[PDB]
Amino acid sequence: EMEKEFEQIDKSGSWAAIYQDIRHEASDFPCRVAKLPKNKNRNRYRDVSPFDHSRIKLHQEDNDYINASLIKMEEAQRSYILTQGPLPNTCGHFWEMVWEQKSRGVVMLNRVMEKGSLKCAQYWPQKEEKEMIFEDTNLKLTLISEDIKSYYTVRQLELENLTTQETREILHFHYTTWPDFGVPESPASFLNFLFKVRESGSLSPEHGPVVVHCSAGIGRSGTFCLADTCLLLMDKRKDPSSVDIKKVLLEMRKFRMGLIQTADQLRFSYLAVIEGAKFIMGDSSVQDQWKELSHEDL
Ligand code: VO4
Repeated sequence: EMEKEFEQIDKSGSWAAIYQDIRHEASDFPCRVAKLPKNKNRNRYRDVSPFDHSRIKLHQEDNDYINASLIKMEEAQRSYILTQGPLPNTCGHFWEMVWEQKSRGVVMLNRVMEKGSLKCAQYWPQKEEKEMIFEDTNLKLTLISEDIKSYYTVRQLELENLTTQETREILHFHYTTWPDFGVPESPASFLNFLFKVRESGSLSPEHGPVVVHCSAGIGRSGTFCLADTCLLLMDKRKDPSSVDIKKVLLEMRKFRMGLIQTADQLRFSYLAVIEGAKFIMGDSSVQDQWKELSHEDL
């Protein structure tokens, strides 16, 4: 079980060592395209790139590069696109990717400003009456409605392909209290947010892969994706003990480097999966406990 293992690691204080072992074992694949000179201004961080084999290619002839990876969890049968926070020059690419990949959901785990520094472009409209138009990729984006909670906000956006004039609803889930290189305030508030995304249909197989990002797209994004997949695996078999959290993380790291950035984030993942297992194993009421414990109201 995760619990037994969690307490063994906890009792000896081996999280840093456990986490370092994962770093050491992680896949190392080429990122030749991300490192091309022409793509320099398309990367937010020098040391965070998508592998060539799993990168999302934009469907344009000019330059198909974007810092984004497709994480295809074969056994869990769920896919995620993890990407960096868009730069001022890549917002059009970001939405082009959303359109071409047929995504319904965008999960954002960072704030535009964190620790006094700018971490992400303002890539979506904050006012209904001020829609955005990305001239390079011929897309229009409109804020349709906003539901503001205490530590997250849900937005309904309308994305229009100006070329074909067809439109789509995009759901934007914005977690506003998850510090960079940090952990959520609680398993409860994190799980409450995760289940809000799930309940929107954004994670369903009839849609393209959900887009998950923070600033770099590996730490908080990794943490979010890891928990979700572990709970999905457990759900499929109704067998908590069949899930090897570290193996899953390692499987995810075949598709994008550096997923989960700290030992504490790893520790949190265990917590979130362990708490979430109560819901998966038949205690439907625990979801309401999370909502309360999370204090989303206000
Ligand atoms: O902006 V993230 O450092 O949690 O990859």
